[PDB]
Amino acid sequence: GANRTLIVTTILEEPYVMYRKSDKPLYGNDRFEGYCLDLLKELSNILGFLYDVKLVPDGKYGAQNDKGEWNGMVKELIDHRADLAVAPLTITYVREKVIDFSKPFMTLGISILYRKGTPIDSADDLAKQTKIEYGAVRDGSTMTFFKKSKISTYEKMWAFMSSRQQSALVKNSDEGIQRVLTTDYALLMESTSIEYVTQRNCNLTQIGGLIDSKGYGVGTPIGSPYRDKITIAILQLQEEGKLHMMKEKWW
Amino acid sequence: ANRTLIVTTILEEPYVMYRKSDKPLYGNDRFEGYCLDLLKELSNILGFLYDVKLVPDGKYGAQNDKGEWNGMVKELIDHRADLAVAPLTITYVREKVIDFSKPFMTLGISILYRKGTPIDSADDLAKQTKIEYGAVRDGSTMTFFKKSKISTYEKMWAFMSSRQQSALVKNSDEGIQRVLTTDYALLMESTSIEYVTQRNCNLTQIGGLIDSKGYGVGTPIGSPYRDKITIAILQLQEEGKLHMMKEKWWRGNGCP
Ligand SMILES: N[C@@H](CCC(=O)O)C(=O)O
Ligand SMILES: N[C@@H](CCC(=O)O)C(=O)O
Repeated sequence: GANRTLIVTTILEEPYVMYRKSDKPLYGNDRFEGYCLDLLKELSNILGFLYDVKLVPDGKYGAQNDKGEWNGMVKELIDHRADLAVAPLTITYVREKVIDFSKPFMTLGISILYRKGTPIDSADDLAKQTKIEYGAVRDGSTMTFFKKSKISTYEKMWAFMSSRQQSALVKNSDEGIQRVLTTDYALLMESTSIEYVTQRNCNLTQIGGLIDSKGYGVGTPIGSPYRDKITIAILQLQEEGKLHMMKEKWW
Repeated sequence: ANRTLIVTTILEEPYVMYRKSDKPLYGNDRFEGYCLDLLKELSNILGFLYDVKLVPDGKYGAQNDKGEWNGMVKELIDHRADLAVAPLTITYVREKVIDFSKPFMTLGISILYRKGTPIDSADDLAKQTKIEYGAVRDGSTMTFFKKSKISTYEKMWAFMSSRQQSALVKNSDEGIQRVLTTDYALLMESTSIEYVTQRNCNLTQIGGLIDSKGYGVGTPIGSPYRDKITIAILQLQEEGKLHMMKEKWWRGNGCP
């Protein structure tokens, strides 16, 4: 019979996945544009699948509690409510306990999103002072990096972000960018995103360099044939310069 | 007193370069660049003096048919240097034989070529004939192509290695000159491409990155400075000092 349509879990994040503006209503995948949708169209054609894009209901990437229970897109994959997660989702060893990733299609690191023309030049500068609040998206890999760090400065930063985490952690990056613009708040954010945001907001900058180095990959349930298949299709797109043309379009 | 460490390195802009002077210079004062600043910062943290020695064959390091290494990799294996502080790519094949610190910079292989052509990818170079292409002989880019099992890259390796490897170049400066003066594209690491295209505005990076790797400080297996260098790199990172060094040596006016 015809191929079962894949369910693709994703999350709203500029410029990876965004709502298309329209006079008329938009249904299905047509609700959506961005780097990840173009990626998905390419993967969809090289491998030949139809797909349904579903936004993760809780709107989170995925972190685990102390009982080993996950949420976000990670959970959607574990529980087979999705075949693939195609989003700016960080490949990490922790998540590899429970899901698979394709090889990476983009590389990145954690850095700071803050405002231009300040004394603040680094992580040490942020941790040491008081007036500027800082944190990360709740239940994403940046928050998890700090929560697990044994590095003395980052441990202090997690204590602060964790010492009332209701003021410091943000539900999403967009919520995150507002505090930046509005309050004295510095947002711990992935460099790919920081790049995009500052080309589009001229009061905003990256601060310091990368504090780590990671990749985004396509997520699958553990053992899925689509993992190796998507690794192969991503290599093809690298060969074709097609991922590069994708990045130039959206950034 | 503490033995002065021997540091193997290689000329490569802007990591390690001869400082300009009207007199000839000696010892460490000969050199400047990102890697010399990194070394100043490492030596303070760990408490050593160092002696900078350019790798005698001017190669980074690759293994021949007989399993024999050359380059800075060989200097380390043979214990002719304590440390390699250079833009030295951390690879699985080198990790079989020397150790590395955590990376201090990340990069990926890409393509340096002239601005204004239709070439936009490795596929486009690999399919055609008119434009010659290759990499620095006995460096990790050459090795990546040499060992690739990916069809496009195997073809590219067959080509750049044909006619007695005439498409390869001895060093990056020779490759950049080759790009500038003939119809030639250089397979080069992105950090280096970024430096070069700001200073040669008729050149550009083609396609994106075709792999993802790091530079790290190389030491012999077992070295009792390896983990201490990693701890220092970590400190430099949190303090923002790596980023400040990168700005010092890369940043300037974008192309008109
Ligand atoms: N890419 C991150 C989301 C954003 C962040 O945590 O900074 C993840 O997969 O969790
Ligand atoms: N960084 C490379 C040299 C440059 C190149 O191979 O493109 C190495 O460690 O061999």
